[PDB]
Amino acid sequence: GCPTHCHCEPDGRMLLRVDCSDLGLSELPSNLSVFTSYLDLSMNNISQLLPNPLPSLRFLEELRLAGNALTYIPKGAFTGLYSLKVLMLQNNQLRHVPTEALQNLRSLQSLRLDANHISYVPPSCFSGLHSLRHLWLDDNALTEIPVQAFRSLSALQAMTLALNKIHHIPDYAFGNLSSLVVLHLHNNRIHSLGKKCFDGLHSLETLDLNYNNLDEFPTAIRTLSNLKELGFHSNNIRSIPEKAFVGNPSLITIHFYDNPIQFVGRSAFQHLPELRTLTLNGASQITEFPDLTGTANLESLTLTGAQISSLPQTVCNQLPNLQVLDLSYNLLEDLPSFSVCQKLQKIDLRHNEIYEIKVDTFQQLLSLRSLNLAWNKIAIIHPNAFSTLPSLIKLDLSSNLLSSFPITGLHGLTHLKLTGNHALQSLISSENFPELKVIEMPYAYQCCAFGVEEDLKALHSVQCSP
Amino acid sequence: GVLLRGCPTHCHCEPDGRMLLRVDCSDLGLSELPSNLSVFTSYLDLSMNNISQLLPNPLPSLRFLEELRLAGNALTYIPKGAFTGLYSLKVLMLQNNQLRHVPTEALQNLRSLQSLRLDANHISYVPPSCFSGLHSLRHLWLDDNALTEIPVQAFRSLSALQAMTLALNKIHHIPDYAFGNLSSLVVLHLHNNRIHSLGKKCFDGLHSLETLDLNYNNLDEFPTAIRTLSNLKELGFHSNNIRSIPEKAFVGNPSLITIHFYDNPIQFVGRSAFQHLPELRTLTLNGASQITEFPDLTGTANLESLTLTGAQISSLPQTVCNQLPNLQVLDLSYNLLEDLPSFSVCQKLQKIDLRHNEIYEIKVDTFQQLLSLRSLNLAWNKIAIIHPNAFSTLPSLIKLDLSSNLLSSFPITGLHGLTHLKLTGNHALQSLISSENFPELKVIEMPYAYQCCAFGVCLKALHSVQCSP
Amino acid sequence: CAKGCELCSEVNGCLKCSPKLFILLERNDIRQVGVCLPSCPPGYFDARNPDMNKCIKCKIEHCEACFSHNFCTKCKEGLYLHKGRCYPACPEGSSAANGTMEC
Amino acid sequence: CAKGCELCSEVNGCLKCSPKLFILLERNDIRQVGVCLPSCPPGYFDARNPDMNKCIKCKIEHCEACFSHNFCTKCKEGLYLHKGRCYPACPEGSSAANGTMECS
Ligand SMILES: *[C@@H]1O[C@H](CO)[C@@H](O[C@@H]2O[C@H](CO)[C@@H](O)[C@H](O)[C@H]2NC(C)=O)[C@H](O)[C@H]1NC(C)=O
Ligand SMILES: *[C@@H]1O[C@H](CO)[C@@H](O[C@@H]2O[C@H](CO)[C@@H](O)[C@H](O)[C@H]2NC(C)=O)[C@H](O)[C@H]1NC(C)=O
Ligand SMILES: *[C@@H]1O[C@H](CO)[C@@H](O[C@@H]2O[C@H](CO)[C@@H](O)[C@H](O)[C@H]2NC(C)=O)[C@H](O)[C@H]1NC(C)=O
Ligand SMILES: *[C@@H]1O[C@H](CO)[C@@H](O)[C@H](O)[C@H]1NC(C)=O
Ligand SMILES: *[C@@H]1O[C@H](CO)[C@@H](O)[C@H](O)[C@H]1NC(C)=O
Repeated sequence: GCPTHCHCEPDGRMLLRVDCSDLGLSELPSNLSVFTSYLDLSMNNISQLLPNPLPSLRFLEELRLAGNALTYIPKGAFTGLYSLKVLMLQNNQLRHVPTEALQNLRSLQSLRLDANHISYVPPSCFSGLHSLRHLWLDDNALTEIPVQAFRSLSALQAMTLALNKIHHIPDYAFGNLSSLVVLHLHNNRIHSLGKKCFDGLHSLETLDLNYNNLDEFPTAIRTLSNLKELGFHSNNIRSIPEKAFVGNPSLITIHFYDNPIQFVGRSAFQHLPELRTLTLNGASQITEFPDLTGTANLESLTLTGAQISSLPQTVCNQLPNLQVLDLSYNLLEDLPSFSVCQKLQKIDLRHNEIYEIKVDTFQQLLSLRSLNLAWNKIAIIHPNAFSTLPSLIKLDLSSNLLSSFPITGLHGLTHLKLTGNHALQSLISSENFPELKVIEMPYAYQCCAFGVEEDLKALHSVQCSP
Repeated sequence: GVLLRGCPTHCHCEPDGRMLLRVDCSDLGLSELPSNLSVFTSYLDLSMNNISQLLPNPLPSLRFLEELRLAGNALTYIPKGAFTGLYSLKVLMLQNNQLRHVPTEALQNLRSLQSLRLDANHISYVPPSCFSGLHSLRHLWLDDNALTEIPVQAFRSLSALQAMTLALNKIHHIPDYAFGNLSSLVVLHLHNNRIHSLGKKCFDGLHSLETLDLNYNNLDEFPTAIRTLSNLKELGFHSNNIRSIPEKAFVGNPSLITIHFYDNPIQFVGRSAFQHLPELRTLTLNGASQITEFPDLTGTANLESLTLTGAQISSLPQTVCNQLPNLQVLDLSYNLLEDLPSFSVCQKLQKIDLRHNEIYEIKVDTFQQLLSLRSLNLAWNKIAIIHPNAFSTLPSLIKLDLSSNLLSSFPITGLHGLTHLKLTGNHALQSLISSENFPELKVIEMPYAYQCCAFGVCLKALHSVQCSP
Repeated sequence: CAKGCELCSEVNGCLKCSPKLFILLERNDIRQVGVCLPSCPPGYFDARNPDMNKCIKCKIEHCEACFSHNFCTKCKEGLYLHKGRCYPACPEGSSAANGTMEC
Repeated sequence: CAKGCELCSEVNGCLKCSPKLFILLERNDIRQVGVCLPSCPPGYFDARNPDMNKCIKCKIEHCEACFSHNFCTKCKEGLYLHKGRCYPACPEGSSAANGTMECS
């Protein structure tokens, strides 16, 4: 009972799954047997659907209509299909949602209308879709949000309105969609939003506002008390306000890069015990270290391009579980102990104004891997400063006006960088330093201390550079 | 053995320019010299021989002696006529002893002496003209001693001198005309002292001076006394405490070749400061926070390397490279550059570093005709658009760093054969790329791993290729 | 060239797909081959960007089809599907399983 | 350890010399060995710093002994010595060669 040139196979017994994709059809066949629970019509150059279509397939659970050139759909085209759980209509040429054709399909769960040329969503053309939980309106020509059409979708759980031309979100725009968990609005043109434009969705866990034209921080975020994952990167925001993310504990990932940020309130990242990573580059106006009360589960902290002059002496009380710390490009002179910040593996304090490295300044960091103190003004390093660092393998002390050098500890790293220390004239031996494979020395004669047409063989052992 | 001196016991000896005999009586743990030292001695090395007195019975009468060594011998003073008999002495060595002052007379009148070593002692006082009658002295070593002032008067009797070092001492001041008579002087070393102050005319004497070492000292301001040294070739005042280089600082010193002022807490440099030095090779300037405009380099076109970082330069003149041909390295990292000039005139450029700036666009002519260019770094910038033919005429290009930027695309025209490519930080850069277009690539860093993958990474004599998400 | 593919190379398969197709990269060990589908096969989710449309592997625990990262769409039969994420129990808020497992 | 050497290692020879000795680095092909002399052998000049006293090879063409880099002190016999650097000609400023070749 399966059409010609199509491939077909049984379902959960009896019912028959049909694949009539890219055969370059003109119209469907009526040769379609009933008992069809799956119909794939795709890329088959279909214009009309049709003068003589076929509902009467009360077993159809999933129909695909991708790649077929349509513009509109007959109001009773899907009437006979009561068991339709998933409909696919992407990559066509609809200039508006079918004015009726789609209302009342109580079994429909997943509806795809992406990659069309739609610019208008008729008020409640989705009426009576009480089982719809997935809506795709990607790559379309929308200009505003279908607030009214959405009002009839309290069933929705996942929606995308990405790659459109939406430029504003009015208050309660998604107001009745309280079952919604995932909202994607990326790659639009949103320049303005209301104080209460996300007030509806109580269940929302992730929110994508990326690649848009926002000029200010979305304060409408505050009502999203169960938000877990937030993105508004690649916008035009200029600052993050004090207590910005107070309304959203249990947040896990926040994403605001490619944003011309200048200042961030030190309170902004308070009370997010679920946050893992924080990154902040080029924040020129930041003068002090952020308060991280109620957020101890940070694994990574990077804050660069600012004017931080000093760190609290108890900075590492809120930073256990921290694994990388990057405070490059700041104005630090005096450093704290960092010992309490165990589980630390990478430290980057380059381009700062540190002048001294004491005994306790990096002691008891058994997991430390990479330490960079390059481009600083470090004149004195206590000889036993690196004594208790078993895991240390990479060390950058370039450009630092050093005159001597500690051999206690670090007795087997692998990357060593000392160029720029002119007073560093001292000599060193290869023993002390097994596992060294990359070195850079202020003077060549020091490099020499490490050894530095037919066949030939490279036998690469070790490097050095004057 | 047709002719064999005539040399003391346990010492080694060998002939000179015929007959005259060179003697090595160094480290024998001697106590005093022996007699029977034959004449015809043109070289006598007594060194590390733990001698106290020189002597109850010394030995002049060695009128053929060309060079005496007395290093490592524990001395305190020298008899006034110890060197009288030595008429042909051209070099005397007295370093590594314990003189607490220069022999008040013992060195006076030695008309043949050319080289005098008095370093590594504990001398702190130079008797007024203990150098009297030394019209052939051209090399003086007073290193590693305890001087506190310049022996002005004693130096006044040294118009013959050509090279002098007063390094590793405690001199903290140089008064005007301190070296006033040393007009034959070519090389002056004053490094590792404590010079905190010097006069406007402390170097007015030496007309012939070619190099000047003021390193590792305590200068708080720029030595303007330099102004009269019109024959200066090489200047060092690094590791001091200078905070700025004034406008027209090195005006008085054309034919300067190398200048050294690193490890100096510099803040500002006058834009004229480096004018009219056609012979300069390298210029380097880091952490000059207060510099807002590009230095003027009129009459200085022979720069081979130029680096100026850590400043507030907002923009470059459209004509920067008219003063900068022959440039090979350009490092203008850590500034506020947004708009870039053409660089075309800056040929022979081999490496360029413009990272951490605020550049937003790389136009067509921004790197045209740079045939010697190898490495180009534009990392940590805000480059969104790159003109498709921007890299079209760069035959030697092999390293390119575009990390941390605002790219979405990339020019494949030109550059179809580098070896280092760095694109991480470009988030919109989601496009795929092929192995073809890019042979010779061995090091890559990609915004997304699946792109790295297109180059295999999750004879063969070159090695294996790299990539990183 | 190939089917729905506007740029190919035998070394890498398809590199650029048709204006509105998804690129699928298949890891056949040490190699990666790209194809051009209109939907992504079970295990992957459809992702549309202005520059590139990729099928993306759905690293969600015990799941079959999914809407995106961190949101599953038809969890494994034998486990409960509650609002995107799938777990064995599930609310107890206003749900619990009935006939089919759709909390 | 060794002679006049306050820190040694068989692999590299001496690493730090006595308070007032010079370290001479000998390039015995792909390897480097340091010794401690009180004067640097012909071809090298004595260099004094607070941290380290180095013997420095005198990279001046056609020269024998030298005061430092860029200033020669006893030029190659057969060549003339005018103000540090050596020439075939030489000033003609107020010099020229006389009896011995030391461009007055
Ligand atoms: C591609 O789609 C077009 C519709 O635009 C099809 O055109 C019809 O073709 C039939 C013959 O198969 C004609 O009788 C109709 O008059 C055509 N209608 C229109 C509106 O053009 C076309 O057949 C399809 N071609 C392929 C190769 O699939
Ligand atoms: C928006 O959500 C739905 C409409 O989709 C409304 O829920 C109805 O609530 C009544 C009782 O309160 C139930 O009997 C209906 O079955 C529900 N309908 C659906 C489709 O779930 C809800 O009232 C609306 N909320 C507001 C504020 O208008
Ligand atoms: C140093 O003493 C030696 C003594 O040996 C003198 O050398 C010769 O000594 C032999 C006997 O050993 C005599 O036959 C020779 O006549 C000596 N030669 C001369 C030239 O006198 C040597 O002269 C003494 N030199 C000095 C400077 O006192
Ligand atoms: C000089 O050296 C000898 C051994 O060479 C030693 O016995 C003597 O004590 C030293 N002189 C002094 C002042 O100790
Ligand atoms: C330098 O000192 C000598 C003393 O020997 C004197 O004759 C000469 O005139 C002095 N030169 C100058 C320029 O004063």
